[PDB]
Amino acid sequence: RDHRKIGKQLDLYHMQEEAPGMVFWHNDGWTIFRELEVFVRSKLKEYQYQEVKGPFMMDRVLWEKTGHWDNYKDAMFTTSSENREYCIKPMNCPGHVQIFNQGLKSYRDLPLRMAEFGSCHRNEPSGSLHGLMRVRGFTQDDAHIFCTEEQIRDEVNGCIRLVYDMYSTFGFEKIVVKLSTRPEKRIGSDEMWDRAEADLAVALEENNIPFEYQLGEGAFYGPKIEFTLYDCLDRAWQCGTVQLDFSLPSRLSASYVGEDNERKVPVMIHRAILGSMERFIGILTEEFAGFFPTWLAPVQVVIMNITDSQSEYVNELTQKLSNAGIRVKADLRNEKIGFKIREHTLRRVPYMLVCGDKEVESGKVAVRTRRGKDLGSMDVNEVIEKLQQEIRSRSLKQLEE
Amino acid sequence: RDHRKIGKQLDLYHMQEEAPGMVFWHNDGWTIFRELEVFVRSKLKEYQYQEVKGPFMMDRVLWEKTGHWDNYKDAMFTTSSENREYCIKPMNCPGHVQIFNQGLKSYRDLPLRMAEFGSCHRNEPSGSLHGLMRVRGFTQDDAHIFCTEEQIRDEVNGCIRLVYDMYSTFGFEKIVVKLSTRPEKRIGSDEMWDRAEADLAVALEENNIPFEYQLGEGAFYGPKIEFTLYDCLDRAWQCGTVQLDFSLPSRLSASYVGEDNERKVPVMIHRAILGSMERFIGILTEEFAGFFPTWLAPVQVVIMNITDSQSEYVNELTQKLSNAGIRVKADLRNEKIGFKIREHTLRRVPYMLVCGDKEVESGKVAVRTRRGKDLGSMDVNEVIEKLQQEIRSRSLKQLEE
RNA sequence: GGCGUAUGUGAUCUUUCGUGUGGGUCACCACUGCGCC
RNA sequence: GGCGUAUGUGAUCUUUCGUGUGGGUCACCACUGCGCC
Ligand SMILES: C[C@@H](O)[C@H](N)C(=O)NS(=O)(=O)OC[C@H]1O[C@@H](n2cnc3c(N)ncnc32)[C@H](O)[C@@H]1O
Ligand SMILES: C[C@@H](O)[C@H](N)C(=O)NS(=O)(=O)OC[C@H]1O[C@@H](n2cnc3c(N)ncnc32)[C@H](O)[C@@H]1O
Ligand SMILES: [Zn+2]
Ligand SMILES: [Zn+2]
Repeated sequence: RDHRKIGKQLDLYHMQEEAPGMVFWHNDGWTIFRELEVFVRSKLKEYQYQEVKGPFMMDRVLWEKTGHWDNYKDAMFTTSSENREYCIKPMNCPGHVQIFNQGLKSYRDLPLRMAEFGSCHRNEPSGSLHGLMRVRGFTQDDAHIFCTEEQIRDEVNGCIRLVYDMYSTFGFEKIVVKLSTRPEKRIGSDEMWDRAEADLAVALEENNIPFEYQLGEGAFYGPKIEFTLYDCLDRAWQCGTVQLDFSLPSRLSASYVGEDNERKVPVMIHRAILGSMERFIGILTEEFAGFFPTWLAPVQVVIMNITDSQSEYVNELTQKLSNAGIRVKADLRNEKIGFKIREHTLRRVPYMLVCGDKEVESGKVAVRTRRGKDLGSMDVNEVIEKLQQEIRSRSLKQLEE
Repeated sequence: RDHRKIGKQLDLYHMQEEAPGMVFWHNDGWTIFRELEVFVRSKLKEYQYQEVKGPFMMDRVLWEKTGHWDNYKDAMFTTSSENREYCIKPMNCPGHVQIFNQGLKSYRDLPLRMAEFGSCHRNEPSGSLHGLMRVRGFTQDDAHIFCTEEQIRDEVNGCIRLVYDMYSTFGFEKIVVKLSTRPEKRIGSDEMWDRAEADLAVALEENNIPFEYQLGEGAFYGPKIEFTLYDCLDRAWQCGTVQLDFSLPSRLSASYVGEDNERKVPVMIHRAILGSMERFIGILTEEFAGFFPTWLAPVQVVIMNITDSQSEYVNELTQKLSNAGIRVKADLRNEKIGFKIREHTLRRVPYMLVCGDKEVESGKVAVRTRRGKDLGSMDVNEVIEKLQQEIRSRSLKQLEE
């Protein structure tokens, strides 16, 4: 179904009018959000990315330089103190550059992979807003790569590979590529865009990724490979993206030293795998439709007693499981077990554990997937070791399926 | 020494003028920042707190209601779209209340512990700024507790206890308490503040915490227990804090159902243990003075070869250790081992591993604390198991000290 | 936007009941769905 | 704010050297410290 509903459904979040296009991440939604971060971190570790964090706003003067002010100022939010006037960051590109500029960087510091779960803000037109897909305030999972241009290849490829290798974890079928070309208001010489565009295209076809030119689209600062995923109504949504920047690195004057002990402006690659935390979450919801894989489930397990007897043996287990590091909860409520199983199933809990008198003098637990498949009572540790296995591997399929 | 120095020193971060009072968290500082979160999360799990996340800004109209607009508007930042005009959040109190208002809450939903690593912004006077201690843009580790007033006690105590039990991890000696009373521009009836103040005080003395009234201080919305830690120049700095709110919950009209099936406005307790991520970090730096405990160390280990030979056996180990989940790095650079040991020691790496020909045909590693104590070569797994031990327990003392 | 409902939400009496909501009373519309203006 | 330096940063030749910086050349002031205006 529609994420917006499943969201209200599973208490993943909510939104209010006094905060248009601003998400009020509820506890459970958060968990998903958060759990995604840990995932990203994980994938990035291999490729050795640096995780930074930039200012929530900088001086308007800065953006004037980058170009944002002259071709984006309409989507930019702004405040100011007695001091100057600042823009709330739309992207984290400028920021990263600043951090890059501290000190003298040699070619040997390249390629420089700097990532950040950067919180952005954009004055998206009232009309264009939509659930977690198109919001005024989101969180990119981007990074920017500083590198020589011989590095551009391997560098871009690594990105691509990362997008697929990562999306694959969610088992996405529809992944269509687009290659947006020099937009109306760009900032580099055609000569630059020529190379930039070529480079990207070459990359695609060099990995045999089929695509179409998004002609007239793309960063005001460079060509842009777009990875689009689709939703409930098979509507296209841009999620991942790899952009080749030739201006900015110079505009904010960054540079490194070659062996020729010479000043060289680095090349800068923009890129976000999931794209935007809220948007990508929206898609996951859309896909699985409330059936987030065990690892990504707000609540992973539910242990319930049949009568007010085994209620202690339930607290017992919910405990052992909580230490096991499993998002578990106990439904000891005074209700018919049938009810419990109901509520939680439309709640989507990957696993439900029934504890009746029978199981108490067994140390066993009546296991049952949300899908309904009664997995039959089984050893405690057993369920744990197995759940952990399923979570640890962020596997999509549950036990016995 | 002064954090501001140690910071520039260990590349923990930097600041620029176009972004006054806004931190540019560099990779290694971030690590510390981040590692603190994981710590907070941890301590909060026990007490079962919900981790949400609110809007980076809401409608001015909202704050007019809470009171912020009429007695804080000066420290508040503001932007706006065609739509309305918003204030950048100073606190996350309002937000949390919004999230609390979704649905009908019964008394049984209480006490409601809602936490968030809420990113705040305040127009602190140019003059009052100072390193990480007093910034325009920081990250509170607060939460807000919704509860009946019989719960106020146990609730506040739980906070107190949390502050100590947590601070104790860092071995803080100077922890002085203050109890700020109804400020100039408050928002509740004296009658309310009377109770509010009393309550807090009772709490303190009930736990035998010595203190002094900060008369005239305290939230425009309630009394305020202050936990002050001291820095390099033994200057007082407010870190932890527990505030008893009696207005806001009603101002934003929140309520729960008693058994009397009746509408009751909840009592709300504000509270931040570390206080502010940046500030507390500042203090840690000041204290340890660049000697962050193993668990908190931007880099925990460094493995270096003596000659270009054992260089592979180094990549070897740095690997095994990286999988061990230890922030480790290899200094294979073409330099005298003595140099390496130097640089990294003033860099503060908790541990340095020398790998010479001798150790290559031993599988052993020449271990040596940053303090200098040569721990003598020892088994690899051995060092690992031991380091993990030290990290897992966030112990302050290193191996053999 | 307003009003009213309920297989909605909450309180509550009864029920103690083995796997998609047991029975009743009261409250409210904040969530969900349905009506009316 | 500007200028100049180096036990500062970078490049580089030499050095391969066992635990707080080996020797030289060049570059620059972005980091750190020191000077001058
Ligand atoms: C990739 C970054 O380094 C680059 N600076 C950048 O900002 N790229 S972007 O502007 O093309 O956006 C990256 C991704 O953010 C997400 N995103 C962009 N705008 C929004 C929005 N309004 N709401 C939600 N997600 C968004 C999309 O997944 C998009 O692919
Ligand atoms: C505790 C919260 O629920 C409450 N809303 C609140 O805002 N408390 S506060 O305003 O007293 O600040 C809490 C803590 O934030 C930190 N803090 C406040 N202002 C700043 C600042 N300008 N820079 C750095 N840290 C700050 C301090 O550690 C302070 O104790
Ligand atoms: Zn970018
Ligand atoms: Zn608060």
